Amino acid sequence: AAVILESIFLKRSQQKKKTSPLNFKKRLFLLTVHKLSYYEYDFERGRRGSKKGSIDVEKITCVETVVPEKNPPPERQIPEMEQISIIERFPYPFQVVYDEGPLYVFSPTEELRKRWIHQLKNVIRYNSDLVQKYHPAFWIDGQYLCCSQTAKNAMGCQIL
Ligand SMILES: *[C@H]1C(=O)Nc2ccc(Br)cc21
Ligand SMILES: [Mg+2]
Ligand SMILES: [Zn+2]
Repeated sequence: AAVILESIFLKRSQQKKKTSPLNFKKRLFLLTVHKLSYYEYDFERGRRGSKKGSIDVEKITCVETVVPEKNPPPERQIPEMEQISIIERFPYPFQVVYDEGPLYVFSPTEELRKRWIHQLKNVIRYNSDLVQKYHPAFWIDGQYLCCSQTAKNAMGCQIL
């Protein structure tokens, strides 16, 4: 359908097991009123490559910022040459909460994260399962850092 937003983000992959070590992938994200989709970006030709996956907008319960990592690697650190840094540095995380727990996405800028959150909140406005609570920190190594709850589906420890 009609593309609301199109961006290059760093995403934290869903793992085989919660113990398994984290993997981050650079992908192009597409937002429509029906889907949040992601692709392997074709840099050379300047196009979206292969679709890797999608989340139905109706399945989204929450969209918020996430408290940043205590000590991120350079790829997720605050930058400097604008065209370059907007595709190399991804310091601003946000979460897309759905059926299969939270999806963690890293924006190159604060402004782009704000645009994505603003638009994602609007496309989810008429959803049923919209939660009023959320986890401000990341689920990492079998637990959320903000409340120590050990279930990805656990109810939010903070009111939004
Ligand atoms: C990233 C991943 O590992 N799995 C998944 C599913 C849907 C989206 Br939009 C993104 C990701
Ligand atoms: Mg560089
Ligand atoms: Zn929490």
